[PDB]
Amino acid sequence: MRECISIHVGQAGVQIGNACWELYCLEHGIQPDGQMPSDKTIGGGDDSFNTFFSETGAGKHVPRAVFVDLEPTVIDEVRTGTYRQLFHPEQLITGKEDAANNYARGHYTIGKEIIDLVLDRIRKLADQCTGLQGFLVFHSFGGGTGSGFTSLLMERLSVDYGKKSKLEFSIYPAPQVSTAVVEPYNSILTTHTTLEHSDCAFMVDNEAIYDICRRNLDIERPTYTNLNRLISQIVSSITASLRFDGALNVDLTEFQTNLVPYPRIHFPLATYAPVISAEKAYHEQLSVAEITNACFEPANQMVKCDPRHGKYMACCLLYRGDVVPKDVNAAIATIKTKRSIQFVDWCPTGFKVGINYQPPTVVPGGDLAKVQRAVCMLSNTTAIAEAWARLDHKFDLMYAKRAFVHWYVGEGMEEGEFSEAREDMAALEKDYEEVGVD
Amino acid sequence: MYTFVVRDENSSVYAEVSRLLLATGQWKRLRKDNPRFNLMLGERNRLPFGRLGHEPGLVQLVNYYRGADKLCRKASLVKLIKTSPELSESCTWFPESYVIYPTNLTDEREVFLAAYNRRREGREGNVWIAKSSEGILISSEASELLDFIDEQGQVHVIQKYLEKPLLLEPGHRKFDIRSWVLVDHLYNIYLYREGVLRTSSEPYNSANFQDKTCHLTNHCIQKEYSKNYGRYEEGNEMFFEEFNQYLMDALNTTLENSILLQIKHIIRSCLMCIEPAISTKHLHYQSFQLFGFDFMVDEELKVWLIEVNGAPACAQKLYAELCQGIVDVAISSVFPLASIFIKLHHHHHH
Amino acid sequence: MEVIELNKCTSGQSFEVILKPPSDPSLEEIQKKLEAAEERRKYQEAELLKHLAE
Amino acid sequence: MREIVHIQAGQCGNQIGAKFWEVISDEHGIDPTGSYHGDSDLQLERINVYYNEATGNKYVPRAILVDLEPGTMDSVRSGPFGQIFRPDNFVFGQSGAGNNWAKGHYTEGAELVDSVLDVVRKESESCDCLQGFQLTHSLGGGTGSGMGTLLISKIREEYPDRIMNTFSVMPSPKVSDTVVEPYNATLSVHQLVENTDETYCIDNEALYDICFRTLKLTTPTYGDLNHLVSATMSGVTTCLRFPGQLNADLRKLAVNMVPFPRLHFFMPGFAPLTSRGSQQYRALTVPELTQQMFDSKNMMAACDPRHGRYLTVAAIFRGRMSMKEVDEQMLNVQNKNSSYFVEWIPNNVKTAVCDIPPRGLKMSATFIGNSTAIQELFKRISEQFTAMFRRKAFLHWYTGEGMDEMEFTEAESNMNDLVSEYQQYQDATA
Ligand SMILES: CCC1=C[C@@H]2CN(C1)Cc1c([nH]c3ccccc13)[C@@](C(=O)OC)(c1cc3c(cc1OC)N(C)[C@@H]1[C@@](O)(C(=O)OC)[C@H](OC(C)=O)[C@]4(CC)C=CCN5CC[C@]31[C@@H]54)C2
Ligand SMILES: Nc1nc2c(ncn2[C@@H]2O[C@H](COP(=O)(O)OP(=O)(O)OP(=O)(O)O)[C@@H](O)[C@H]2O)c(=O)[nH]1
Ligand SMILES: Nc1nc2c(ncn2[C@@H]2O[C@H](COP(=O)(O)OP(=O)(O)O)[C@@H](O)[C@H]2O)c(=O)[nH]1
Ligand SMILES: [Ca+2]
Ligand SMILES: [Ca+2]
Ligand SMILES: [Ca+2]
Ligand SMILES: [Cl-]
Ligand SMILES: [Mg+2]
Ligand SMILES: [Mg+2]
Ligand SMILES: [Mg+2]
Repeated sequence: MRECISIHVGQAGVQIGNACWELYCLEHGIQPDGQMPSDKTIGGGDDSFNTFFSETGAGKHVPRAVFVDLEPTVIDEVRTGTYRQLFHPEQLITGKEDAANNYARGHYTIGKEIIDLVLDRIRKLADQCTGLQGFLVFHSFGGGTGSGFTSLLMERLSVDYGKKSKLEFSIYPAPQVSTAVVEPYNSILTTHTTLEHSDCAFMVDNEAIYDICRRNLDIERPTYTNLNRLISQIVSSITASLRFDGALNVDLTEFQTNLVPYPRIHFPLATYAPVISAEKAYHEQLSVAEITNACFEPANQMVKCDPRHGKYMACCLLYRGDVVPKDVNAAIATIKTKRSIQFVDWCPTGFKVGINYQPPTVVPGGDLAKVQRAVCMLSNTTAIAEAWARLDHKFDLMYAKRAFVHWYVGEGMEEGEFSEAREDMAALEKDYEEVGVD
Repeated sequence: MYTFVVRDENSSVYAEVSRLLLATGQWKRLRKDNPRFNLMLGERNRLPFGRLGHEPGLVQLVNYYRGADKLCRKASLVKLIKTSPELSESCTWFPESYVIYPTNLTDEREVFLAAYNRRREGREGNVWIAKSSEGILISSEASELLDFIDEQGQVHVIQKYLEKPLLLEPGHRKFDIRSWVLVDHLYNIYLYREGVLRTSSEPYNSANFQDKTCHLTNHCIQKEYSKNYGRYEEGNEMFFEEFNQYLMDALNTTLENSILLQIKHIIRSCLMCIEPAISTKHLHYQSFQLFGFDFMVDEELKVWLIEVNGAPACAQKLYAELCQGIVDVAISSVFPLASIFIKLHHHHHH
Repeated sequence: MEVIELNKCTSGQSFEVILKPPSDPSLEEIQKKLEAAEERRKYQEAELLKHLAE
Repeated sequence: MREIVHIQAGQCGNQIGAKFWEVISDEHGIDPTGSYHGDSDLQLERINVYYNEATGNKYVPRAILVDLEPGTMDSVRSGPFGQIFRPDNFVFGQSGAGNNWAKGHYTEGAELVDSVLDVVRKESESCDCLQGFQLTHSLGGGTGSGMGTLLISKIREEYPDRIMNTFSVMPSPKVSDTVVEPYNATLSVHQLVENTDETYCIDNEALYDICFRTLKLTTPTYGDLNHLVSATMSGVTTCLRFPGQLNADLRKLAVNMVPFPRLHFFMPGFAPLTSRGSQQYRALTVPELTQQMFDSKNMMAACDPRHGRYLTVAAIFRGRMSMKEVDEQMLNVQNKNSSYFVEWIPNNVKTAVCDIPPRGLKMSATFIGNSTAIQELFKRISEQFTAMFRRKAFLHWYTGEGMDEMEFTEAESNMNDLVSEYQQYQDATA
């Protein structure tokens, strides 16, 4: 067994973190007060779930989690919420004033006054680890903390834990719920400074989640609560293999091995099916073939883009529920004769499949219906670069006029960081196009 | 009020579509980089497909199909026909073609000659033509056009030149047929009931093959190095009414029976082949596209597809009717306001 | 379509299906960048406080 | 970032400042005594932004009352909520400023400004996390105008890292007849463009037009005008006083609203426009709010929005309504008038909804626009300024307090430069 530490940075990272850890507890039968009746090695153990939870002599199961926000109000409701006895006070780190949606404020100005405190409390978790694999980092692209503090932490974690893997879960900005006009600025700034320090990042475009909640949960105006519970399901499918017995993606290095042949091209696209409304009265359960086919519908992706017009570099199918291999390979045979699935030449056209018999756990009183089988597909397709082109176009529009730039210069940042960051992104768009287009 | 942007000011057809939409009193043109548009009439190169369908509150439509270039560039078409099972190499309506790369830079060059000398083994008609994606050359020896391709720096296609074409009299002269097909967002396939015959003004000559005007039916080369341009038909354009009557008077058949059946068959075959790769049925944006199919009729009234063009122009006395059908069928179907087409569909059972 | 490296357990199964074979800066430089921007802040502030003193 | 310190200066600054405190006291359930007696607990959630908690659950507005003459704040004492203010926060002189910016900035106000900064310090020191300041003043008199901008300059020296926000009343000849008000306003704008982060332009011209033409008040009073100002001040500070996501502190508002440091003069709007007596019997629908808040007739600055382009927009809906409909209608405005929102700032409109409505309304909407059309306002002041200055008329009132001509031509140049920079971005494209 080898431990993973989760780091949740900013409002988006923290609230999504609340959503995941709630889901983890329900999936492992861990109670709000940290007691896990089914765990019979009391006060210790090295089961697969100890990857994410440590134990106390009193029988408490404690997340291997650090929550970090430069302002206190979000993590305060963690300090007072349903899972208050789950987390140690030293896991929940708050400042006084936030980054004001400014990358430079959260990177240079406020980050400096809290970076060493966070590293010390991360060390304290690392000291509890017999064999740490690395980190899962949850953050928004768009906020000042989520973008700017995260990239400072990702630089120092490479320094202090040089051989540990680091995975991101990243919230890509969408105007239907975004909170600031400069979110494209912050996104590119944090992507440029984090690119070399992240082994494998799963991007979630808030636009895609927002329209899934609308179309498939019948939610008129999706809240963060709505969005975060769906994201938690997808995050849980992706981390299930670290927390449960299996043989696919059993450690953080296998994510990179299985999904990232090229190091800079480390953004797998995630697709999830099925998403069914809980108040949908009558519902016909979808088959293995039906949910696998839905993996190739853009309306189910975490990022709207068209993988027909790119190339694949790897594909992983993560099933939960009543699935057996025979039905998977029949579904796959049918799907390839009907759909455009083109791998890059220097890769085998193939799928890595993982099945977990326990179907998805839904939060009681949530919007998601219980289903008998579900799948999360992790595919490294060049089509996801469409999201980079969208972000970069918005950036070019604003930066050409130097709009809002003074807010960043005001915090110590140089104007040149804007254009270094932007030409890193231009290189990244050209890398994707070489790999995925002839 | 619907909104639209224009990004292809060299397009005759969509110049006229733009003009028609304004005259409805229900469409406002924005300036080409305003993102808050309902409709994009886009550029030909690097249309930013990745940016459509991410504007909340706007249904968005664009006049091109992403991926449709695999039908509309000559090397792509060959590879499409040769590799797709529903079109196949077992395909009776596409001339024997081979994609050939300059020596300078897969390629079929030595698989080209195996059939070439197969034609030489029985000394069959072994004349071919090579073209690019003016700019062409017909020969009877591989060497001349083979090197011709290396003498240029980009991939070419070599395809069986149709030695025995159908020639209209008076004139003993070649011609080709252009068909205008509109594919809407639902992937309905609309054949414009008006086609045109781009004709040669010079008698076809079997004996010598670099007489470019008697062999190359293209409108540009005709009103240049030909000096009978316009004698027989106005603008070297025969239209379907006329050509039908020639078919009844001279051949005792009709345009519909001898030619259009095969044309409709080829249009649907090509477009249904690529449909799963370019359909926008469940996409965040929608596409339509006007296509120009080009055919040649041989002497036994067999139709051959010579190529597909993704940004076609129209014939001048036809512009008004076609682009109005575009607005009716492709645009106002998505954006209702306050046939000239034949729908191409066929559901045989087996 | 070959099925490879199949592993079973009580929690589930995993395997691979193939349809087609193949055809960092120091603690020092970092701190040097946080201080450089910090002094750029204090300079910009000093200029304001100078201007206001005028 | 939590506490805001509020300063009101001069006659207008104290009058509208007093009504603001009345209005938002009601919204939060504080009564003249300073006691909470409210039904919801959203009311107390961020009450510490504007109030200090004191003795036995008493709330004291973190408010400082400044004037160079006393009748101002003898009148605030006499007011409905007059006894809610901290009595040591009443700072006042004896001589008045005689509608003379120079007397406010250089002579009479200099005598009094240090003791104002002492109350500011005592209030700033007691703040968990000061976010910055808001000042209410007119720009046409002497105290709020000249001593107000003197204050802003001295606060910035002492708190250079905090946000400075003003509610600044623009003079209009439709309301006042003092000749020198364009001098005072022009000198005032000069200061504001250098030392504030965000200024709400509250035009007396637009207030007059609203009251006279739209509400049919044929003898408008300052009470009619200030009724529109407290509705606006309430609306624009909603996001600071209640829980929410958008523009929830002064700095995040500034980052969202100000693309270039000098262009920080906002055009406020409000719907529905209502008279003081008037007690309307029908709530507006969401589409109605939406079209009214963007209508030129609902702007608190006498500027034609169709004559410029919107750089940034914040919109605040209050009451119980469909967030889906609000979204749909807000999207409609942009997509139906896309030309008026610059294309080189994508998604420059942000929308907040709060469920607690204002007193007397079920549904209301507050607009905050950063439009290049605000240049019309500065152009109007600038024309009245140069008509007198080219003959140096009435300058002796100012040189007699020590001012030089050059100081006037510098203020005039900085203001004409600002108008010029607005024109620049009005003509910029992608
Ligand atoms: C918000 C507080 C305020 C508003 C405004 C002025 N004061 C303070 C009270 C007030 C009003 N009256 C008065 C007569 C004597 C003493 C006091 C008052 C007034 C009023 O309630 O009136 C019935 C009013 C006044 C005016 C005014 C409109 C107006 O309310 C419709 N204008 C645009 C004035 C004129 O300059 C002008 O141009 O009108 C064409 C005006 O000259 C003429 C020919 O009327 C006149 C009329 C005295 C003359 C020159 C300069 N001042 C300023 C604007 C203007 C006025 C209301
Ligand atoms: N999916 C999802 N997105 C969120 C959530 N919270 C914020 N966001 C998105 O993240 C961006 C805003 O960043 P935040 O996470 O709120 O910012 P922050 O890290 O607290 O940084 P500052 O507040 O500027 O210091 C916007 O695009 C939001 O839509 C959330 O709970 N779920
Ligand atoms: N909207 C509004 N404007 C006012 C009020 N009182 C005065 N004014 C305006 O403010 C200017 C006079 O400045 P004033 O505040 O009286 O002078 P000060 O005491 O020296 O600051 C003129 O333009 C008046 O029309 C008020 O209560 N409301
Ligand atoms: Ca145990
Ligand atoms: Ca590394
Ligand atoms: Ca004195
Ligand atoms: Cl290490
Ligand atoms: Mg925050
Ligand atoms: Mg007065
Ligand atoms: Mg003193």
